[PDB]
Amino acid sequence: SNMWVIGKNKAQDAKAIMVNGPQFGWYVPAYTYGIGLHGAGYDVTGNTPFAYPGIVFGHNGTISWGSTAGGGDDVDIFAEKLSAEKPGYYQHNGEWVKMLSRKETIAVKDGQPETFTVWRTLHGNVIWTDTATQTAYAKARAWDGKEVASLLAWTHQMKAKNWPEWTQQAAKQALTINWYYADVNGNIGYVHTGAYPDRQPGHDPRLPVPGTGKWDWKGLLSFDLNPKVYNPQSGYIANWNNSPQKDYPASDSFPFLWGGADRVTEIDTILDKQPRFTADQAWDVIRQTSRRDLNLRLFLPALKDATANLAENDPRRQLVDKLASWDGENLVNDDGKTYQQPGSAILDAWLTSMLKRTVVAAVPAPFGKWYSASGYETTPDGPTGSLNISVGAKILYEALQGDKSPIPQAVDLFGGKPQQEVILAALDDAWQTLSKRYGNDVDSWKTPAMALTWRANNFFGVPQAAAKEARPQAEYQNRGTENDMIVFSPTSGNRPVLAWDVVAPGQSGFIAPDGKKDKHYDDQLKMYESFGRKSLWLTPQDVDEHQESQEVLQVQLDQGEVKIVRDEYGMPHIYADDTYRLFYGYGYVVAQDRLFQMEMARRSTQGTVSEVLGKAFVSFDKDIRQNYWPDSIRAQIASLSAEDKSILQGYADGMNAWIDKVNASPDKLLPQQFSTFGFKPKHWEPFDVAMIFVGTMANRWSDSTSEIDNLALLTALKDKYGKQQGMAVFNQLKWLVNPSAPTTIAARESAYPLKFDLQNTQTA
Ligand SMILES: [Ca+2]
Repeated sequence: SNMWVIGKNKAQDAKAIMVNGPQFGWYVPAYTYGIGLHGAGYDVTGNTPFAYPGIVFGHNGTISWGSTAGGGDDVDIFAEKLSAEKPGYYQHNGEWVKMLSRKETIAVKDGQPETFTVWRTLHGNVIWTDTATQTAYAKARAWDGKEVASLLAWTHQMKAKNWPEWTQQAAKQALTINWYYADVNGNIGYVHTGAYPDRQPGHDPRLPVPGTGKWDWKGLLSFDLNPKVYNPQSGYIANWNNSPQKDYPASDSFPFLWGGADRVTEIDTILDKQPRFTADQAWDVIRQTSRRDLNLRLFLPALKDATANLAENDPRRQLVDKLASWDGENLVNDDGKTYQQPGSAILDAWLTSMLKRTVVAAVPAPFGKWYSASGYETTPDGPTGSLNISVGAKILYEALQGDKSPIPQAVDLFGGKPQQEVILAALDDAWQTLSKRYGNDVDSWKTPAMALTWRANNFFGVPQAAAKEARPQAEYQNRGTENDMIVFSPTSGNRPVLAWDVVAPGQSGFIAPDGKKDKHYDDQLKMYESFGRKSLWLTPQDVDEHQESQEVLQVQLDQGEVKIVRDEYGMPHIYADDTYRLFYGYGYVVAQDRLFQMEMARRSTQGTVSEVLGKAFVSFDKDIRQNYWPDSIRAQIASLSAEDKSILQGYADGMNAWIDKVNASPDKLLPQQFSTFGFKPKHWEPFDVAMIFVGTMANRWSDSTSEIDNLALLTALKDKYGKQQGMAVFNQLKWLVNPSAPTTIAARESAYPLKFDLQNTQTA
């Protein structure tokens, strides 16, 4: 997910420009949903994942906002001490506390039900039980009990009109998410939002902690500690899942690192090269970064050095010369199947061999395979997500920097041999594999282009469309699933704010019972591929001028009225006078456009897919039910103010108003996929609505930990290198902080004050 916010001092013909490209993968129907809300204090336009009541990507005429995943460490694992004689009890503060438990049965269409029990302790749900050590590992999220509040903070921030008002909602968003701000006066800002634990001294957040009491969190850190910047000296805020600020620690996941090698530098390079950007140039950064090879910039200096004494007759030299004449941009040939230059295939083969010889060799099996990927891994279907610098490559980059790197190399990744020797040896392996395939002349190689697929299964692996709806795209583009731009105070024109977005394949996922696709089923698919965009309307004049349909709806609760106006791309605009009615119109239009997708997202987020699709989804259903506690979500809803509750209730009731019309005349209104898969849509509740957010936002982007795997790795590293050196190798592969990491907030602005204790920890 990427973002670039350009302020007053860096914007040309405008006061501020915001460009967001969140990366969620490619699906049909679209991952995000375009929506306009007007009334009850709301006047907002934009698009949002899974049609959440809160619009994640948008603006309100005064401020614009967006987000990328935060990548912080908000999840810790508590190793609970089990009892030999007491089943279902654990030790906390000298006593034997009983575990909460709940029994679940997964109903299976044409199959056998599957029963199991989910366990929960004061730390969280139990994710794993090791009988040998009598340990139950419990997952503690700093945001547990704040799921519904995080959804409502995203909804209320839509009404903010300045920095203090917006940061007040940013403080109530408990998930690890980067939030961005821009306004009509040219002010830009950034907050790395979330609830983060206040840990005991010597708590290494990369490894599990005993859950007996001595290591329980002292509570949560204050919002004052969260990295934030307002109008940075640089005049821009750029992010591509990189570090928010100097000394700020990343998530404990072993593949996730923030080091000297970071893809955000690709955006920083473009933004620093010129002093001012127009709206069209800011948007063009998408085209540029989408085609950028991320490894050329990192390894070309070492490759030129290793082949400096070679003449042009040497094949290893011919490979580096081909890389040295390349601009790093990948373009597809007229055939639609191959790249114009072979550089990425050369870097892929070289990196794969380099990693086998360096990082993979140093790490004992079966942990070596964790650092073997080159970052180019793809199938004929194309990459399912973004392309990044791999974890192995990030560690290899530190070793290549050597002296320049702040990471102590506790083990020489080059195993005694000089690095030039290893670099030429990997180049020879790359030459051998690539010449066997394309012949001995590098100038004639037509290497395969990465393709893209708009998947008919959601990110969970569950159908959200018939398989036949999957669409191919010849060019893979390392860009957002959607891209949106907001331009504040443009010098040209009679509008104080301009916005655009692209929601492909289209605004609608509706396919009629006879197979007829809606007019807005795929009318944005070609616009996406060609880096085009469509206008986002906010004012009633713009909405009414570009309208295509207009209808009134009578809310079933109070016979009140809601006006729905759809634009030329099918994007609905809701007009209502109270909170309940507003969200009722929203849920109603979601049910008209994305019923089959939302119903499948509902079953995916609650683990009820097998009920309608069969035994294939049983392990998926079980794992979803094991990863949440329904009573906590229901308690969070039950304790909402009447205003916050009307948002969820209105939305659910609005969906039910359309579902009833659908079930009254299925032969004309039932989405075709309900007939293809053999079931009917049913009513939604505020629970269902909250669980779409929890299951697809909190669980997908804010629930990442690999502490148990980290412990297994550290245990093997101590076995190989000894207790002392093994821990120092762990600090070289999975460092807590790396000061050379490119950061969204400049070091000049501020740094993370919280320093961590290395000596004496839970691993002593
Ligand atoms: Ca952690």
